[PDB]
Amino acid sequence: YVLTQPPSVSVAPGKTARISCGGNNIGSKSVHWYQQKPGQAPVLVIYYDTDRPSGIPERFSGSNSGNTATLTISRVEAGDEAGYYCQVWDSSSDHPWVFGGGTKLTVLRQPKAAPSVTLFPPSSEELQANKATLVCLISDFYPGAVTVAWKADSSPVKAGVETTTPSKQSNNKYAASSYLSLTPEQWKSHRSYSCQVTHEGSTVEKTVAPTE
Amino acid sequence: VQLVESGGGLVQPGGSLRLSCAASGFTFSDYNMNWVRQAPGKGLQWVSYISDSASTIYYADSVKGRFTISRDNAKNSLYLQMNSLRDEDTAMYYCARDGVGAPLWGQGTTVTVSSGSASAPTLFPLVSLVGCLAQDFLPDSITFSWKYKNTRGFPSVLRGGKYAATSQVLLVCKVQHPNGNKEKNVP
Repeated sequence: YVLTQPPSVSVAPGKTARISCGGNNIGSKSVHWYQQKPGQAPVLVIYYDTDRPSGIPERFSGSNSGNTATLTISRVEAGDEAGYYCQVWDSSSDHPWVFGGGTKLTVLRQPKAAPSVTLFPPSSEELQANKATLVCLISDFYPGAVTVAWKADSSPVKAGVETTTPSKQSNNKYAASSYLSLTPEQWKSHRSYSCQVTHEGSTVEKTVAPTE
Repeated sequence: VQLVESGGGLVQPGGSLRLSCAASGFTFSDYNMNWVRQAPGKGLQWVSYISDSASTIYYADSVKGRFTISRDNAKNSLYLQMNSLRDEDTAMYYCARDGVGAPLWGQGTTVTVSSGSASAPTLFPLVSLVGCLAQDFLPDSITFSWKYKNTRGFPSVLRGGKYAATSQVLLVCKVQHPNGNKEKNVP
């Protein structure tokens, strides 16, 4: 049995989102609807077509008829931006449960937030291990598309740069880190290292001092 | 009324691992259990159907003839034997109450097959506003707890075959990992 979901659906805040999930006469079956925010476990928000559980806001509504079951989120909030999966229950097929490909609901038009950058030098316990790792931490920024420019004193660097892709946090704002691996010889050779987090055509300062 | 998945970790490819699911708050026997997995970032996937206190089994084709499901009605626990582990089986495995009432989902446990040897996180302090570096661990199951005597973490990155994560607090560090629980204090 085949379930089809649109891969991506995006709306404006306050507008309604309608997540379609189709199947040959899916109305004659029972459909559930799981909402999974990134990092959390899947949450049941609609079960048995139309019913919604406890603690689910009334704006989450469901419908199942003909060849398409639909999860209609009215008055969409940024807190609703998540992946949504329809699940069909049929105690007659050799695949009792059958999930859909899922739909990641993105809430456009969210307010931007300036990145909070925190540059960290290698540890005194790390230089004794012949290691040297710079850590550049970025928090509470939207959208989640930053470009970390690692520069050493006046010169720019290329090797050792390893940046993570931003992961959404509780306040729907993204966070990402960027590590610069170097040698203890180059740490006490230069006099200052800097992490230039370039976000939305707007860098942000951060500098450390190998002295202390 | 809760479900507790456990037994996941790091296994070598082609190996075997046993997953458990402790039940509580209901008559475990009268309701059908399911195993549901989910590749990282990908979609959901049903794995195995075990039926009620009886014995009726249904399998996902990916693990058909490989994984084996079982349950203990007296001890109120569900089991899922996994065989010939592959990278297609590296996922978050969930144990769910298929029944009359709203389905119960326990917090899933991660199973990760890996080509590198399992290793414990190494903690280094970070000062300038203060932080905690946890690097050279495997698999990525890091978690920070900032308990001091007198709050959210960052995602991990891959460096040289192992992962590394960090964090920081507002204005002693302790992390939990199956290979080893580490601690470090900062000034």
